[PDB]
Amino acid sequence: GLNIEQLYNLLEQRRARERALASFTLHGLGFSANVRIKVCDHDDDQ
Amino acid sequence: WTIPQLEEVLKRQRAQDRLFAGFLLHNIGTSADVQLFICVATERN
Repeated sequence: GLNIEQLYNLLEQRRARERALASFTLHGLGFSANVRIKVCDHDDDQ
Repeated sequence: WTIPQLEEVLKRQRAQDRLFAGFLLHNIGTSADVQLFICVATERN
């Protein structure tokens, strides 16, 4: 239900949002596969 | 503590229940310590 102007306004309002991204550098291993990713607290040290 | 007054103490020690951990060990080449840790549920650390 969104026209050109509608998706336009959506894109400008979306450009201002602040996001957390995962950057991926993948290549393929000769077979289709999936990766599940999880976040955890910054505890690098019961 | 000389001989005749510690057997009752040993009996008292054995009377109360205790916990334990068992080990089977052999020669590893160099004398070294062993460190044990006790993980508990909550993830797990």
